[PDB]
Amino acid sequence: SGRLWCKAIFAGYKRGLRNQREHTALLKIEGVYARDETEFYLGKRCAYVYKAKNNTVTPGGKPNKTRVIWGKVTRAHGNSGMVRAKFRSNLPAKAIGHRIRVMLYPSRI
Amino acid sequence: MKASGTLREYKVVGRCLPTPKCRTPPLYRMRIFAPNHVVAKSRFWYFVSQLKKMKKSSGEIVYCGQVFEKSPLRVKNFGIWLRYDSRSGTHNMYREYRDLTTAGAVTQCYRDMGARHRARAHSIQIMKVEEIAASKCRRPAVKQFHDSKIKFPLPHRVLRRQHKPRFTTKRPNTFF
Amino acid sequence: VFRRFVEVGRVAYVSFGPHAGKLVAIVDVIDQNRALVDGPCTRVRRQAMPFKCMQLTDFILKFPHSARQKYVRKAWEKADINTKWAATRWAKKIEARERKAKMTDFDRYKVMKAKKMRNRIIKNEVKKLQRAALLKAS
Amino acid sequence: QVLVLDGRGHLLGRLAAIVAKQVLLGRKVVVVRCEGINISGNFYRNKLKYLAFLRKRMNTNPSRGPYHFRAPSRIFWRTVRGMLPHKTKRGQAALDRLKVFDGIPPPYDKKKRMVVPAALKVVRLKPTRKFAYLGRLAHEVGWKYQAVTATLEEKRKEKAKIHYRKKKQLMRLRKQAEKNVEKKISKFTDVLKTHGLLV
Amino acid sequence: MKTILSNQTVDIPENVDISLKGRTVIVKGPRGTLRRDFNHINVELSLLGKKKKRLRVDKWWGNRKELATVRTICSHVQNMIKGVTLGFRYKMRSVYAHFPINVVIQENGSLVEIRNFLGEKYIRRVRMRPGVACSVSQAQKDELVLEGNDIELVSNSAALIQQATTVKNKDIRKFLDGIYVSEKGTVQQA
RNA sequence: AGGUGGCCCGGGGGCCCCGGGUGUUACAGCCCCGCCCCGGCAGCAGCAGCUCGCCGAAUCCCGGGGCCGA
RNA sequence: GGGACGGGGCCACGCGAGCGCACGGGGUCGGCGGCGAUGUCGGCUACCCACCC
RNA sequence: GCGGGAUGAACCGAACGCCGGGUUAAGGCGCCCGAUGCCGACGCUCAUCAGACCCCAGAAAAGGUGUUGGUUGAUAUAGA
RNA sequence: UUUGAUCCUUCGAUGUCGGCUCUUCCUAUCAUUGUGAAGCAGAAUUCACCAAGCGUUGGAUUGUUCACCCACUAAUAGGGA
RNA sequence: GGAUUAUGACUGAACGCCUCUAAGUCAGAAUCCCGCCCAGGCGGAACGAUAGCGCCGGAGCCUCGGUUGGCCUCGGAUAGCCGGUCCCCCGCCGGGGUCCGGUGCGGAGAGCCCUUCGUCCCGGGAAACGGGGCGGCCGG
Ligand SMILES: [Mg+2]
Ligand SMILES: [Mg+2]
Ligand SMILES: [Mg+2]
Ligand SMILES: [Mg+2]
Ligand SMILES: [Mg+2]
Ligand SMILES: [Mg+2]
Ligand SMILES: [Mg+2]
Ligand SMILES: [Mg+2]
Ligand SMILES: [Mg+2]
Ligand SMILES: [Mg+2]
Repeated sequence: SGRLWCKAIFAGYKRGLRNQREHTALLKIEGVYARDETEFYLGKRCAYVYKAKNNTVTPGGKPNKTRVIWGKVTRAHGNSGMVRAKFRSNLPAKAIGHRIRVMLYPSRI
Repeated sequence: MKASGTLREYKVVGRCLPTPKCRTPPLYRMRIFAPNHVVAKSRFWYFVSQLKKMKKSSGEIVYCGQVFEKSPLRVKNFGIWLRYDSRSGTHNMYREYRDLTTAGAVTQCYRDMGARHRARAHSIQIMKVEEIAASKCRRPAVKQFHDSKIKFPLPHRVLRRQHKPRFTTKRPNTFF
Repeated sequence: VFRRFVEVGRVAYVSFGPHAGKLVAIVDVIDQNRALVDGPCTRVRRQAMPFKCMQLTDFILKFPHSARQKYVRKAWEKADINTKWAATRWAKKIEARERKAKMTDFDRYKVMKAKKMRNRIIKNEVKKLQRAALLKAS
Repeated sequence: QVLVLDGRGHLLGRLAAIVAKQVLLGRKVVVVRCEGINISGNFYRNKLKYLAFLRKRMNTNPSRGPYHFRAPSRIFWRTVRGMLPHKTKRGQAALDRLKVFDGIPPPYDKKKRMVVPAALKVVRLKPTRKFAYLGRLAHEVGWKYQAVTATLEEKRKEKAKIHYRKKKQLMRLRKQAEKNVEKKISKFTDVLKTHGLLV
Repeated sequence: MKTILSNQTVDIPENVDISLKGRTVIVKGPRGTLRRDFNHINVELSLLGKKKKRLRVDKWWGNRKELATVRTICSHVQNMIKGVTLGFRYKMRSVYAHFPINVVIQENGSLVEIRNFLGEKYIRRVRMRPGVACSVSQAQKDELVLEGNDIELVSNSAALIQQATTVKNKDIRKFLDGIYVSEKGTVQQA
């Protein structure tokens, strides 16, 4: 009856300086501040939840108005705690700064 | 030379090769400071090809080996005779330090000549490094650590880990 | 003002680095910012260690400024530092952050189940010691 | 969910280097009392560094010229606008999260304010150097409102001395009922010490 | 280089009891109290001894730019003790060749009008610093005596009536006028 | 002698330190040399998880993350 | 020659017959679960609009 | 043509079928702007015009008791 | 702000000397403001520093920019776009 | 009117003497900056008058989206601070001194308060001045 996910703020695609590759999107995780901690968050199923106008189906429920885009966490990035993520379909530019979820459940403990 | 890392300490003995002219040649030897066992060789043919008519194509490095320190647990007062060129005219110097090993008192010598003279790594000829008892030191940055009852506090401890508590609430303390 | 001094024969406490949280002494001062440091009982080898990774307490022990490894062990286990360090009010709140980091989730549940009744009692005493100072005042 | 910040003792570039990242990462920040900020270097050099910016007006119609703001708020907002892409809709939709005040308004006085340690003069400056205030600077360069700010920053210090006295007055009562009771909470502490809470 | 230690001490005579709270000193005695705060200099003031019979000041780990601050506080303290026990008296003459210099004190020692200087009708409404009590001398033709305790309030106000009266547009090898300073002294004598 | 048992001259406290001088292990200690099987023992580029290196026919085993199956 | 009870390693010691595991000449399941008729499941492309570069 | 030098026909890296994964070069890592949110290491330097990276967008002879090192002889318990 | 040297851009056209009128700008300052040195006694005059806010004229002859001369004045300083 | 340049001075070391300077302090101008003076921003405020219209608690319908526990407060020093005693001098309880405890901050934001599976029986503890719903005032 509480939150069973962890907060994660989307930050930017994997870009150079005068290109960009949108198939690998960065994340920051509140609580982790080094590359030595981020060995807990490898292979964890991350997600993204938005909402729209029309009504869509929902597995185990009446058709709501909300939608999702699932994904996966592949590898680390930087020496600070940033981490990459590979979504199935590439993300919009509307969400720079908004909230995505990461789960925990493909655990390794 | 690229004074990278800490300077290890090699001892090199070398010679020219035998001819029908002379039966056996005499053998020479120096003391070369180098990061590895290759640029000690390329430094050896410069300090030999600056004193005697011997080139690399007419010699062989007989032995090039590391020399450990006889006592790396004592504290020693070194003294170095330098010879460095400059933007206009070369000079000699004599400068002392205070360290354990000659390897660290020359890592220190190259780093202080970089700081105070902008003498580059390819302009420095180390001719002589001798440790000294405490009486014949002349410079005041060593003779001041000559006291049995030395005593000083640590006055102003500036803190680190500036960004782990990055958004705290309380002001720090720098008195300890 | 100053009270804690760097002096030949003072026990410091290495804060960070490879040797995390060990008492160690000071044998000698090389330069402005470097020394010669040894602790034989807390599993340390005689080496060279800077001053930016040690915070220092009010224990001294008397020995010469280049003394070898025995006279320290005599002055150390003479004054018995390995009990007075553990008897200070300074290294009990280290193992307190260790017990706090090593807390099982059941042993977190027995704290949520111990504060919640514990501070509804203090609040039911402060409610009577506000107006145990208000019956006299009014 | 909303940050607050003080402005005493913090630098100008170091604070705006934390804040222009934390805004773009979705976090509403309010920085209050931006006249206690101090600047590196001595005074008269930062005043000639600023009057050489006040001399730069667009020549043919200065009303289109560089709008020289004079308050210490719209100076701190100036030197954040430089650290942001203020031509695009991810800059203009970030500056409406930041909110800067001169002095300290009543909506943000009865709240605990956070203090950045990485941008303080006593940390990031050698103590044998010179620093210069910003308030006395703006007064020297055309700000008319120190005779109001100094007394409205006097009436709240007088209100918070009172709030600290009644904070001490409830704390002593707490440590005396915590001295009377502990006969009957003797068992709810031998379970806390072995988990590390009262050492 | 970095010198590790430098100190200096001051003996205090027993008509004066001194203390310090933090870094600002206070010295009281026969003529009043004086306080001077040294909060910009960053040294260590220690006061050794029962009965407080002398003072000592240190500075650890300082270069040439701040070994200067060992003695120039001992001087502003010996001056702090002198300005409480003895007290200062600056005597200053009044040179004139042809016109009469008129000197008149307003406000019971706290203001000086000056008339008839080089024939200028322009009176000079010179104000002192709070702390200094001027006077016309006695047993001398033309002389002022300024009295007080703090030397910083004495000497600047003394130099004010030395710079108030200058010479415009002419020689100062020939036109030698003004109220010049003769002797620096104390009120009473040991 | 990077000046300690003592000894001896000087100023502070309710014997102790901090002061300057004298001289050989002093009621502290270091260093250099001879001999006692390169004196004896553990151990060994050290699990006192960092005093200083180069290596693998003189080197092999487990476990974790990602992408792809034509 | 043993030294008068000695432990580990040697691809030494012109039709043999049947069975099985396999780090073996480029992936298979001889494994599963919830959603579906007037409100919902699919359609990259082609139409309008927003955003990152 | 491409990544870097803010920008640029020639400089420095490198030479191209359409695409997934990894690693690097010249370069770079307070923010714009991907990367040090290292307990980085040793020192010099305060400017009322500091200063900051090949080709490159500017500057000198001479001066200074401003400072940090150095060099040669002549006064040191020879009270200098 | 002079003249030279070169020839990169425009010859399917950038309207080419002087003056009248009209805003702004620089300082290498003629005068005025505040201050130093003189072989500066006063009066006059020469020398330098911070400094460009404010001023720097009326007329005869020449197509003139340039020159030359008569008066007044605090001063009749020099130039770019 | 304020802050100051140029330059002129004070105390005072480095260099046991000196010295306007290195730390600190004073006077100072046709310049700079503000007022007086002219316009009043995709900037606000107070007060009025309010035509089938507003002040006040029901099932329903279209659209616009981001959120998934809160922290209800001293000021300041950094070669120094925090708390009890205000035993005692002073201000209408406040600060000042003496003294007692902490001081890599435990009266710690490395932190503290709230904690959500539901209900029915039976007891042990802790509440009893308790829990919840309405008439008397201010903080401003
Ligand atoms: Mg005259
Ligand atoms: Mg460029
Ligand atoms: Mg090349
Ligand atoms: Mg860049
Ligand atoms: Mg054309
Ligand atoms: Mg045309
Ligand atoms: Mg000029
Ligand atoms: Mg004024
Ligand atoms: Mg003034
Ligand atoms: Mg939701």
